[PDB]
Amino acid sequence: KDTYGFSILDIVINNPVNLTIHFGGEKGKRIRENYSAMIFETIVDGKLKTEKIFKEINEHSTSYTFRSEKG
Amino acid sequence: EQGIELEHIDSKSEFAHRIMLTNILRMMGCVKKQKSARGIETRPAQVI
Amino acid sequence: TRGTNNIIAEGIEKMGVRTFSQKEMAFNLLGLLTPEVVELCQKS
Repeated sequence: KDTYGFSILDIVINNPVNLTIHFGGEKGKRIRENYSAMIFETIVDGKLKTEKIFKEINEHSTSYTFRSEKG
Repeated sequence: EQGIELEHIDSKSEFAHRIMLTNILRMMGCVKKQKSARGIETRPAQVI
Repeated sequence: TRGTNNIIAEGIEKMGVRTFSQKEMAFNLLGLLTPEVVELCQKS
């Protein structure tokens, strides 16, 4: 809850079709930076190809949304 | 409300005051309970 | 704001004050919903 803005108990308790995080107030913004620092590094021939895991989350994003047709 | 001065304030104005203040408070209060009852701490509603 | 007592609108304006059409106030209000002033609200 306090670092990614979701409840793993909820997800487990009632399988949600979708789930949006909201980067609300001062705490909302704290959360989204933790999303923004998700890095996927890729050492390719000496070179370190790093990318944001969450492409879209940026300084102007108001929310992100996880999706799944099943749950 | 028009043509109602101090000594004319009555049924209409009291009702009007209810729509234009007390129930607005009640309305903000209501959405507060909903959000809160759902742990919605990062999605404020802006009230103009 | 003038819309569907505007007869004195031109006169009040004759003093360097602005009166507004409804499309104008609406634009003004809508401007408070822009991301920029929205976050401002969230701070205080």
